[PDB]
Amino acid sequence: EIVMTQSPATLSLSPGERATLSCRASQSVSSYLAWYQQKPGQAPRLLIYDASNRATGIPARFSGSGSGTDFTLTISSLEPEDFAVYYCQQHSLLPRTFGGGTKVEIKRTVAAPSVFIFPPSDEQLKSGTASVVCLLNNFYPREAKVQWKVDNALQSGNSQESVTEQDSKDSTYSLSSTLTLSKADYEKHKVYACEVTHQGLSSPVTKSFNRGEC
Amino acid sequence: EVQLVQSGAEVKKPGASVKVSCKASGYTFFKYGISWVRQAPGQGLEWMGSISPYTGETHYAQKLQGRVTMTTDTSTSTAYMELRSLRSDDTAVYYCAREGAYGYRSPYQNWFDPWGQGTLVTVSSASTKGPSVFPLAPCSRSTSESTAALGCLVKDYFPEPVTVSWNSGALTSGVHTFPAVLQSSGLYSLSSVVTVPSSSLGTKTYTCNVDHKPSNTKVDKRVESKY
Amino acid sequence: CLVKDYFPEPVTVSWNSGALTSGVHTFPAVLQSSGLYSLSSVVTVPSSSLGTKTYTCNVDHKPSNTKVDKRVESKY
Repeated sequence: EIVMTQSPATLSLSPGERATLSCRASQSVSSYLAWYQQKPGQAPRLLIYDASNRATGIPARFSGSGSGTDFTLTISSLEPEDFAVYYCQQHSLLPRTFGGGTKVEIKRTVAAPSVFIFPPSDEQLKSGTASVVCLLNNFYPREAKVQWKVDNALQSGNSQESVTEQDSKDSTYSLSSTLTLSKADYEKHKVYACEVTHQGLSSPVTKSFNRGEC
Repeated sequence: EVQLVQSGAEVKKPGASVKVSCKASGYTFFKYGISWVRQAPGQGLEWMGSISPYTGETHYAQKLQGRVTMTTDTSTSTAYMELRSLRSDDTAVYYCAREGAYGYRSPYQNWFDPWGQGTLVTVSSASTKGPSVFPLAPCSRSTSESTAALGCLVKDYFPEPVTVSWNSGALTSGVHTFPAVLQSSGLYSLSSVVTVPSSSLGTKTYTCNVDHKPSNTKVDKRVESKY
Repeated sequence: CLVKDYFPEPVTVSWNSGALTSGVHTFPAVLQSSGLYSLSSVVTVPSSSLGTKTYTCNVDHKPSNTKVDKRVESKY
């Protein structure tokens, strides 16, 4: 059970020069591990098969080194179709541990989320529930906060968030914490504010409404 | 080519196995030891077992020894892997692939290149239900904002997925499909697709066409203002 | 309009400087037991094909020399 530690946790790079990646082993694998291309929603694909040697139709730019504890994966000529979660994985020891995950993002600039809270529908009040949805939209990076305020009461646990993938077009993100409440706790209050703290935001943006306003 | 046809995406509540046909193709069998690897979504991968094709040497991994059974079907080169006493930890895309046999006559591989395409297995006790969409698609005139967004609330469906399109896929700009964040309440995952229209679009209705085919349910929506 | 909390008598209320005379029904100064500030109201009945028209009760309480003009619209 040799722990494989990938030294870049994630990476963001606007498409360009060498974007070399790293994975370390807990023991001496000695050039007996492989590199992988798990694309989002896809089957993984072999990049490097034994610490180098550029497996079977890999284009021009995906060398790597190692031998035998801390291994490298050189993304030299970035080619932005290659934005995928990458994986070192030892093989010549059982059981066969994978790496951690090497989500390669894009580094445009830090942008502000266009924050949009949404009341639950009256159809949801016909369902006897209430889910307040606070948008974040068209921003960078994912490093955000949502602090729900229920007549200005800092609440969580009733709220499930939702992270879009990074867009191919504008490299942005979109969040939605979903403050799912009962209808009874919904009727107890009106001021439903959503304190959103993001780096592109200068302030913790509190997007609010009143129960029955919109 | 050197390919694997996996079959097929299936869920069980806690119950019996999801024995997957891992149909090999293009390459000869009994020379190429086929593995299995699970990966929960948003998680790392977990190799979980690998038979030798002939003279089946099991090599089951840790924490399930036990619950897993793997078999070979070298008449037509499919392979199989079951599970016993299934459990909510088994919400994972199961990949079969090939280590290569570590016999004597088998050629050298270490790198898993037949790759199988994956198999959706979530172990799940929820019942098959259409979504309960609780939208807001207002006429971008809530209080004062120009590019006021809108989005539906795709709630309480099972299994995956819903298929949502704005106005039969007319409005593609601003589309940001939120993934199926899964309820701890009833294992009915939650999604939403939103768009950002402008305030000079107030005489336009926007219908998220939420179509959840595993329950064969189709949902069309709109919301307007409040006088 | 809701002519509330004045003293002494009276208020003088006119719709749009006395333009809207139809439907005018001046409610008398029903006197509060709270602060002896009597309560009145003047109402009118317009039609729904008058929505692009504001209506100003011109509430003018001369013994306090106060003049009040009002309107209210919808809620989106």
